[PDB]
Amino acid sequence: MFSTTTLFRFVECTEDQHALEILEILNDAIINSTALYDYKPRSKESMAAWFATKRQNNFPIIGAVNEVGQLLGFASWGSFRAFPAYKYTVEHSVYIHKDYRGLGLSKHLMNELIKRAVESEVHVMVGCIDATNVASIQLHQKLGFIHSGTIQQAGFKFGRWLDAAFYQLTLDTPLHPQDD
Amino acid sequence: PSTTTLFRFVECTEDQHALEILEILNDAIINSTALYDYKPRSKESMAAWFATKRQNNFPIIGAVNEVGQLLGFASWGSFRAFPAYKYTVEHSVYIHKDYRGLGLSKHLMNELIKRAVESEVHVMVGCIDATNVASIQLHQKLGFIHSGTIQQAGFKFGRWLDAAFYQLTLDTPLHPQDD
Amino acid sequence: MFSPSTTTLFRFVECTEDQHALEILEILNDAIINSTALYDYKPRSKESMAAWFATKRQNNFPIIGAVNEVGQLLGFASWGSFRAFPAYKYTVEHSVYIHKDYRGLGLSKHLMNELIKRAVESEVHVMVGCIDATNVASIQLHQKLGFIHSGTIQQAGFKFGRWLDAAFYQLTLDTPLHPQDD
Amino acid sequence: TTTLFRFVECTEDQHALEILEILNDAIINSTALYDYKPRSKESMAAWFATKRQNNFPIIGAVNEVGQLLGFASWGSFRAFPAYKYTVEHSVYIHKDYRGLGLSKHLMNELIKRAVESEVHVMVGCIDATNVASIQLHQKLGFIHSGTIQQAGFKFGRWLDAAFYQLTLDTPLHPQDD
Amino acid sequence: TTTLFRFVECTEDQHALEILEILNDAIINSTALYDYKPRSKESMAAWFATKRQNNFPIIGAVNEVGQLLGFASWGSFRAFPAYKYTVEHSVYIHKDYRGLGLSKHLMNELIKRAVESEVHVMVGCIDATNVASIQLHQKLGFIHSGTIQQAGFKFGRWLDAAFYQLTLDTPLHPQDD
Amino acid sequence: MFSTTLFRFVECTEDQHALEILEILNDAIINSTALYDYKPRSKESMAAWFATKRQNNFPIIGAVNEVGQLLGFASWGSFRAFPAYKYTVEHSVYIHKDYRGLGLSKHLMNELIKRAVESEVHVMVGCIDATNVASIQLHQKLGFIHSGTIQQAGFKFGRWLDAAFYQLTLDTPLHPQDD
Ligand code: NA
Ligand code: NA
Repeated sequence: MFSTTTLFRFVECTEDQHALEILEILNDAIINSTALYDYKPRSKESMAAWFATKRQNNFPIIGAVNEVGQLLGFASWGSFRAFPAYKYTVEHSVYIHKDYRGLGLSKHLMNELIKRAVESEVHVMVGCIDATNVASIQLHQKLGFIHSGTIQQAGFKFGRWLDAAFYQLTLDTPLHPQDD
Repeated sequence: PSTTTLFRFVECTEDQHALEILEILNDAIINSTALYDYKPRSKESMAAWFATKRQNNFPIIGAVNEVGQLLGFASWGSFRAFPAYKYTVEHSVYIHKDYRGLGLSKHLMNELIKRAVESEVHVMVGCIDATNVASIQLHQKLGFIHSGTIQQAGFKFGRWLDAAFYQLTLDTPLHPQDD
Repeated sequence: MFSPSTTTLFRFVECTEDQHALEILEILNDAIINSTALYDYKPRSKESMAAWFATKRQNNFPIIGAVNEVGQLLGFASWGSFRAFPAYKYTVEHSVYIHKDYRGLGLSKHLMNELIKRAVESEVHVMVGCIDATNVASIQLHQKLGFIHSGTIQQAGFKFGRWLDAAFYQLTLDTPLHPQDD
Repeated sequence: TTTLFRFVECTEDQHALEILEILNDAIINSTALYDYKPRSKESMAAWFATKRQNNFPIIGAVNEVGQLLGFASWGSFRAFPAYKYTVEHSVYIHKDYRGLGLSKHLMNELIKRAVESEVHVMVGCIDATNVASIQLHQKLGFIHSGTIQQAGFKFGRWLDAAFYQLTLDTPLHPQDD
Repeated sequence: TTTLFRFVECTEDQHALEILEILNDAIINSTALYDYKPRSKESMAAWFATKRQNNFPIIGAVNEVGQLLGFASWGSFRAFPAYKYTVEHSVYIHKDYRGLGLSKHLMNELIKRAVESEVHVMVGCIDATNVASIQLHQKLGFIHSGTIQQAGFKFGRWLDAAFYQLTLDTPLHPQDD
Repeated sequence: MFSTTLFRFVECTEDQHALEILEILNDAIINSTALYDYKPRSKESMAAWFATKRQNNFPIIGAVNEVGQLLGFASWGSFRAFPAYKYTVEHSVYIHKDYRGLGLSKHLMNELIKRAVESEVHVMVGCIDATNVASIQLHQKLGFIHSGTIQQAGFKFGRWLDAAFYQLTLDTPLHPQDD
């Protein structure tokens, strides 16, 4: 032969179904990581706006759930820079539940988001990563992201300066890009 | 040269400069990649622009001639909208089309950098079209470092644009603190 | 539009002894040697220029300079006592010198405009300029700024082997609002 | 009654006192001096010193007793080398002796001294409202060069400083320094 | 050539107006008095009354005709019983009779009155820059006790109040009160 | 630690301290060359003394112990009574007989000098028996300079006394003027 077995299935996350689990995941990230550039845990109210922005913008929120429907992680994107000519560029994020790490869920979610990007005629995906976060950088390089550069000491967290490394993936889409 | 042109620094205000500023931005938008807008700004749109700067104490430093004509201005705003980026600003300088090539950009940047030191900013970031030799050379002269470039991040005038990020790290703040 | 070939860009600065003594010294001596604009015969020393700075500091006399994009002193304007007696407290005598390479560009007028603004803030009542009566360009400049011819002391000066007429031009300000004896 | 006048060459030791009293009266009572406050016995020392260092003359008129009825003097008009042939003069007559024509006699003496001292222009500075001194100067050959209006402020009012000038035939051979 | 004078004992009835004129002149024109504003006949009544009721002398110098040329007096230096043998003196000379040696004559006579009156110390308080008065006091044997720098303010400036003292052989038998 | 005399400053008033002050003063009159009176002062006279202080707004700073007893006071008055002495005061400080050599004079002097600065005083003058080395040293530590000494100006206990004058010149007033 060759404990337990866990299912992961991709779903479109909805405010009704996952607001609470998503808030929980984001807050762990806020508290114990240089991932999110928040200090204070987000509120229930804040989460409501988060969903509304993704809805208005048709930003995907792709979740991975187990057999019980418990959210194991999600991946999403939003605007990278809020100016009109950045229309074909998004910034992605992926967050895994503190109980389901080191199983490769980040990679599987990222691949599903990359497929969705191609489908949505995205040209560039940008990831902003703490420059010391070796594991995340490595995951992004495995997916074909390339180091675009690093803004030194752009962030301040846990009482110290942090470097924001940017990693980008350029897709064959859109075939026919146009000005607004 | 037969002429003199005076410049002196003033704080730009809405009631005083909204129109001159609007005309400068619209020119930048229609004619160049200095703004990643496609379509000109409305006078209405310029009300929130000013309001946002007032309520964040973002400075707007202008250069005016002997007559008080706005020759150009420089400002900054949020670089990335998350609390931990609170010491990083994104700045821009725009020079009126009749006064380009005189070194105003540099003088306005030097004043904006002094204000940045005074406002406890840690990093100023300029986002430039990576083919804009003049702007790049301005930032290099000023001591900026090329942090990186997002290739084909923008699209305007029917082509892919590379967004370059140039940064200047200051000695301030002496006492950063989480919020 | 404009260009570095069609226009000199310049800004105002407050002249200091540390930053501007040498340039100021060179501008003065040029005027001393080549014109009737200063009533000296021999060039001024560096030492003499140090006292000059001292007088203006002690008295809160402004020294307003014009500087090109590159940092070169294009010229300066200043004032001092007109006559050395207490009841002349509200009267100053001003002067403006333009660097030899930058004459004819309207620098004098800019500096004068800025100096006059400073006078209004300093509660000056009268600014007096003392000009060689043959100096058409300087007179015209003073007239365009609203100075009026107060009179002329004929053959008051002697330079380059000839008698010079000293014309006086004055500008009367609305300040001070509350003039008082000492 | 009678009264003798006789020209002398004033000095600190002999006249500082009588000169101080005349000046102080002029200061408190008129616009002939643009001082607000009386002068010292101290302040007077420098006044004489400057005269001596530059050989500026001080011509007094004294009577039988030997008392100073008045005096006339000159000094620098403008402190730059190119004004070396221009002096500024003043004449002060004691208050009891005014209206006798003393200033006229003192001035005429000072003019003669100026011719002898290679002076080219004597400038008198005068309150533009002082009809009498204006007329005296006109009688003596001075012309109204000009007036700086409201150049002074004293007794709560603006003063007009008038400049009257007398151009001499001397020096025959002026020369730059 | 000399000007004859004689000493009189001044009184309010006889000399008030002449003394007021001399003081007011000193007040307006100099620092010999630390008053700003002139005095009046009414101001004087109390001045004379204070000297009468304390038997402070007022010594006058009077010309051949009987006109007051100057006067000297003393009063309390500091108002505490322990200072009973110390007086502060002053001498004022009419403005037309200065430089004749009068303040010296008057001081000498005052000094003699002080001996006769059992005074032990005479103090003169003078502007530390009044050279002539400093010299008069030195000639008389006064020594410079010291100076209160910037003790006064007049004519828009700080004044130094110098204290000159002369110590006498009297009183032979001083006694606490 | 401590088991010491502990005290506070009060603004003395005729009502509260007339009695204690008159007693402090009489002790000094009788036993020292510090006050230049021969005889004890009357209670009637004290009322007049206070009146003057009130009339002129001359300070009377007091030092009181826990119980509430007056341990000493400092004050000032006219130095010489002529208008042009308007910016000069003569100060005095007396310490109760049982509390001397404890530093009260220094504390009271510091407090008085503060008051002089708030009051636009230019010169404080102290008149001291020239043999009073202790007081002179105290005044010197506070920045007083010896202005001079009038020999045998005083008479007390059957002997001639030298009166020393010490002055402290202040930066105030900023804009002095003739009356
Ligand atoms: Na951009
Ligand atoms: Na004058």
